[PDB]
Amino acid sequence: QLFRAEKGLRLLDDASVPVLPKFGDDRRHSPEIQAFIEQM
Amino acid sequence: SFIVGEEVPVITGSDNPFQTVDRKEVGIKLKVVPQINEGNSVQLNIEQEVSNVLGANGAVDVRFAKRQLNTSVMVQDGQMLVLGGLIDERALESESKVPLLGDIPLLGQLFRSTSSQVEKKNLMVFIKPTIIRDGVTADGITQRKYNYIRAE
Amino acid sequence: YTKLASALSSIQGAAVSIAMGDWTALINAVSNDSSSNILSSPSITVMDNGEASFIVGEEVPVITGSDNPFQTVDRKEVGIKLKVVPQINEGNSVQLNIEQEVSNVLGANGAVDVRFAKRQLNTSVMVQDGQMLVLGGLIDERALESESKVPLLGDIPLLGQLFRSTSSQVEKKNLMVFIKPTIIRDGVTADGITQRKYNYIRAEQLFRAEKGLRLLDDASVPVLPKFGDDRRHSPEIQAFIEQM
Amino acid sequence: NSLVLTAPQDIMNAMLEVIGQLDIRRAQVLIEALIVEMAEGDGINLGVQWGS
Amino acid sequence: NSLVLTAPQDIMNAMLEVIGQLDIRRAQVLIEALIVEMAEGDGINLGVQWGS
Amino acid sequence: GNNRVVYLKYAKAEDLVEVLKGVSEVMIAAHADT
Amino acid sequence: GNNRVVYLKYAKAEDLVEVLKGVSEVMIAAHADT
Repeated sequence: QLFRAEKGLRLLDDASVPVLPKFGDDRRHSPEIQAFIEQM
Repeated sequence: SFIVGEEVPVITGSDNPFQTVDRKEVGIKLKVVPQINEGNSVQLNIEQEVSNVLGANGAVDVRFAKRQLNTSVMVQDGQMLVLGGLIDERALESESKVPLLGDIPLLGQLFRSTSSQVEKKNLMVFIKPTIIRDGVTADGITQRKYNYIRAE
Repeated sequence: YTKLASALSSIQGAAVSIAMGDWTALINAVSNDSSSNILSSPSITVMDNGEASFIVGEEVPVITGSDNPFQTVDRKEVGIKLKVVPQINEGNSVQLNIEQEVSNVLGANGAVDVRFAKRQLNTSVMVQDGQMLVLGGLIDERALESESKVPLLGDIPLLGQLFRSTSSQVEKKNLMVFIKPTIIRDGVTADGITQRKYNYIRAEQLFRAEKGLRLLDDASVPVLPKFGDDRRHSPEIQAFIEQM
Repeated sequence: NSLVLTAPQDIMNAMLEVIGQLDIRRAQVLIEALIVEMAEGDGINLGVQWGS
Repeated sequence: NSLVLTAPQDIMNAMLEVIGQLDIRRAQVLIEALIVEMAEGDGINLGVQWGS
Repeated sequence: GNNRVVYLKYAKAEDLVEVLKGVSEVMIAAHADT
Repeated sequence: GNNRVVYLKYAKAEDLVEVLKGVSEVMIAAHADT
């Protein structure tokens, strides 16, 4: 999945590719939502 | 038992001389049996469902979109517990091109056809009990809901 | 134009005709590429020694003994399905009886009725309190080659491509299923898990409310209240009730 | 909604105690469910075709 | 949700001990499944035909 | 101690009732919820 | 030692119950899960 995310979507965002979290880490927000919640 | 929805006939053994039609329920449905301990905890047996009617695309009869949770849990007096949910992600890519002409650094777009798709879905269900033991608590809850509706 | 329309209906890629005097050369060439990536995560909360069922999907009628005087129709379930019975030992291990399924509807190509694409795992395992175990999976690889040529003319070092037809195909598939239990014994653990999931959903909703509706009010987006706060009126109704 | 009981004194007293213990008020529960659904989707198509 | 029990003292005490041992709280389990699917495909076709 | 209640870790009580009926012969009962 | 529990390596207990019923005649039971 990480290799597929390196060569992202042809005509879309490269961060929309589903990638599993690190082993035993659980889900995290996308960078845009993370920045939005950090600003708030 | 709680239902807000529709009653729909379906075929169970289908002009026609005898169709064997049965009427089913779709909508928002909640069946619950509570059991309060001697203190401040409630054990719940729950059947929860959200379902609607979709037209048949190649089936003999209409289809139902269905989301159902059947379980039994323990919750505190006025706290919330998560019953279940679903996280779905999907990415699709497709390309058709002329073998050698479609890789030219600039003029190759004239010999290509590309499609990309991304879909995300998030579903979650929560439940919350509240114990009413006296008339004042019930009066407070009823007054809250009544005043909300009346203010609208 | 009927025959020409039928001839060009199935063509994908380049099919180019060159006339050179009572002789036509048709060149066909195409390259295809496809990728797919799917992640799914169903979850359910149960009590010890209790059964739990989870379905997100569809209810489809099928023929079981098919105008028609009597069809003998039965309605079946397709979708993402999870049936689980847990058993906690006295400590920190859970024995699980699991039926897991992902299934959808495919149209019949030569069958009497519709078909179901189906992936199902039925088993029983032991997992630790908060660890992950692999239940099953599939690795599939496939390569296909095909060639048709004129016997001796198709082996000329350079001019032989004019007397050949070649097809090649490669397909790869990877499927995997994992499961993970978590024991809730007190109210604080359940509160933490519920708060995590609730705050995730609410953060997504608040972000969507920042970039409101394209041509409507930005406050009409549904946003969950704060954890343990219950419903409140919209600002217009709040101002109206404050004035009154 | 009445019970008619006939029995000697001791059985009568025991039965009355049992009835008094089982004839009590039950509490009530208000149960609220919350269903949240969110969906997002994005797609792009781009191509060039040549014909004669 | 009540039990009505009638018995002599010794059987009564034994039954009360058994009830007290069986009337306890059960823990809960949150169960999460994870389904991963990946597919890839590639093909090429090339040919020349002659006609008259 | 004429009566005991045993909490099982790995087995199922309904399974063990049939096995222990012969050995006991004495009453054996299973509570499935616990 | 009036009771024993024997863990089988290669055979199936349900199979051996029928065979040993005659030889024992005494109670023989099989636990399939273990």
